[PDB]
Amino acid sequence: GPLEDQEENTLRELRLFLRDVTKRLATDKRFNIFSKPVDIEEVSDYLEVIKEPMDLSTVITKIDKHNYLTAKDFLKDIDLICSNALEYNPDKDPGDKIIRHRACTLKDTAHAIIAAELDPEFNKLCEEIKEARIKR
Ligand SMILES: Cc1cncc(-c2cnc(N[C@@H]3CCNC[C@H]3OCC3CCS(=O)(=O)CC3)c3[nH]c(=O)c(C)cc23)c1
Repeated sequence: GPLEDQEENTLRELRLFLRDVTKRLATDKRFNIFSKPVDIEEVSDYLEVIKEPMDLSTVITKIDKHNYLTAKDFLKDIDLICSNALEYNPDKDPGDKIIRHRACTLKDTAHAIIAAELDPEFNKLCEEIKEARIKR
């Protein structure tokens, strides 16, 4: 009915918005290491250290599978990408500092894009849609 139709429109443009944001992050060359899942040959112990891996391609997949009801849930997976890089790469060799700084840069960039371009009242409507669906 009308309620369900208005709900789907809201989420449709949320997905269009998040899909545009995720594309702007993957094409940024600084974040290329986060745009695809890791190759285990490069990091054979990665799945023993990182219990919940995440990347930008997987984020796109979850956008299309309708897994995100809010922009905050989208940012939780961006934050997961960053905290995983901080957990797997310790503050030691010079290469470690590079990827750790790129991870925090990726996290700050994504939060700043959402904060500048997402209407707060559109966002609150998404938050209300999610809470209604979780408890119904
Ligand atoms: C081309 C490629 C494909 N798949 C995985 C790697 C890789 C390889 N090594 C890692 N950690 C090591 C652990 C020991 N200290 C050096 C770190 O690599 C630093 C290097 C900096 C330049 S980079 O292009 O960002 C790849 C990481 C990684 N640490 C990671 O958190 C990730 C996501 C990847 C990674 C590279």
